[PDB]
Amino acid sequence: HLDVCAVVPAAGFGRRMQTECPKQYLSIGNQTILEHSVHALLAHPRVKRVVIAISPGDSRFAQLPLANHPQITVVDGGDERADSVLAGLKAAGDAQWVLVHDAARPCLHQDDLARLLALSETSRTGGILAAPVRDTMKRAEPGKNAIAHTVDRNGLWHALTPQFFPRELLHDCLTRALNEGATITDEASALEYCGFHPQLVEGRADNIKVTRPEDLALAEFYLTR
Amino acid sequence: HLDVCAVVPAAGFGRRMQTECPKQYLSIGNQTILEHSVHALLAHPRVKRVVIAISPGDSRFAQLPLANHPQITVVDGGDERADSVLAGLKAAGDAQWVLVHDAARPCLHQDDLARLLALSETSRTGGILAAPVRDTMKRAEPGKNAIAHTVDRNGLWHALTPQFFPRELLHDCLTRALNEGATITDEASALEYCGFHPQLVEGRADNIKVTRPEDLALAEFYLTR
Ligand SMILES: Nc1ccn([C@@H]2O[C@H](COP(=O)(O)OP(=O)(O)OP(=O)(O)O)[C@@H](O)[C@H]2O)c(=O)n1
Ligand SMILES: Nc1ccn([C@@H]2O[C@H](COP(=O)(O)OP(=O)(O)OP(=O)(O)O)[C@@H](O)[C@H]2O)c(=O)n1
Ligand SMILES: [Ca+2]
Ligand SMILES: [Ca+2]
Ligand SMILES: [Mg+2]
Ligand SMILES: [Mg+2]
Repeated sequence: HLDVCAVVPAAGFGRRMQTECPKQYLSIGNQTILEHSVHALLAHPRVKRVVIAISPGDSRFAQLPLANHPQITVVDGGDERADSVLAGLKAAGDAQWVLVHDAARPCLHQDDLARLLALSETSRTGGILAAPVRDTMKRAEPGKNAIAHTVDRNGLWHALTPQFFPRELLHDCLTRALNEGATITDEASALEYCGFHPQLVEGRADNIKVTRPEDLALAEFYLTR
Repeated sequence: HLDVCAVVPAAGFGRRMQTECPKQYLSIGNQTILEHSVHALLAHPRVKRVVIAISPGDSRFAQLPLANHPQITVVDGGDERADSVLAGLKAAGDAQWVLVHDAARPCLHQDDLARLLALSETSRTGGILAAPVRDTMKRAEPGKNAIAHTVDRNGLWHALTPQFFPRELLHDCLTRALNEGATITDEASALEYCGFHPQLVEGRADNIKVTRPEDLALAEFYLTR
């Protein structure tokens, strides 16, 4: 019952990084962002497998140690993140629960990961790591850079990953959301579309996603310095 | 017309920092957070004066170089931030426009500051530095840590400081908001309460507010390393 399979969508190109090299293959130390991410998942004993979805043609993955790891399986991802997650879910085996984690979030801590996994003993829907909103938030007027009003930040959260859900429920919700042309952001949004309400497990705010050039040095700082 | 007076509320105790020393008096390099903040404002030629509101009894301010600076005036702040800003606005002289900046945001860049000041030539309401929301945001169900739904991040912004407004309009709006018992967060929220819609001037996301222990090292990283 405690066996978990992780799915890491890593089929993007990181166009917002300026590098011709996909960001997940940029390094911090001498390990790639993808490796930092994958190894944080493999550190928890319950993670028995990790399925990494890569772009077809991606010739870099094969040159990493992950390519020959007994607990790692690679599959081709798709056009959008949701497509890549589905492809990963297809190779997840018989795992009852799945952990979906962005290849671009290398700063994941073990304590957050462990608290997220505890959801399988107390939830039938699952949940996500999330950080509470700290800044005062403003909603802009439609099409203009003028403030319409302040958005109550009480009960407002930044969605992070991993996101942990029963495997087949996630597969079904992503499948339905996509087929009905729903607007999908993260895995939780697919459950949301189908009427579910995933749990919010508070996590560290330094669990950042490397998206822009400056993020590389910040991620490096968070890992240590 | 181009003369600006800045007001820096610095009368808080930074209880969330764990230090008995008020956070604005913690140092980065050999300059206090308050000094980094104040000096960033004084770097722009239009800032002719800075009024710093401190807690009564605050015995630290007097020991800093700012205490004898010809362009700096100190006043006693109040119970809440809005009270301290009002006290500062009272000593702002005849300045037509005022810049309100948190003592705890030492990472302000000159380019953002200059773009914010340009509002006086194109607005009668003023505006604030703000950073666009990047993460997918979730709204929690009332009183529970379960996701109600995803909040559209399009047109959603993190409010930062400085916040720049015509002096007397700001004074009047803060005065009314407080008298009517409105919920005030930043200076823009006071204008909002009175029917105004301040401008959003996009600024750097590394313009952070030192609030928790870990923020000190992050602020130090952003300044340089
Ligand atoms: N078709 C896609 C698109 C994205 N991803 C993965 O989704 C995670 C994070 O999404 P994001 O950073 O938003 O996408 P990128 O394509 O990596 O970056 P950009 O949007 O700047 O091109 C990344 O690990 C990325 O590789 C994926 O597997 N398949
Ligand atoms: N009565 C108050 C409360 C706050 N501030 C100032 O408001 C700015 C930022 O607000 P915040 O960080 O939220 O308040 P602090 O009191 O400094 O910290 P804490 O809430 O953890 O006690 C700080 O520069 C702080 O000194 C102030 O001048 N007067
Ligand atoms: Ca392991
Ligand atoms: Ca000057
Ligand atoms: Mg993308
Ligand atoms: Mg406070």
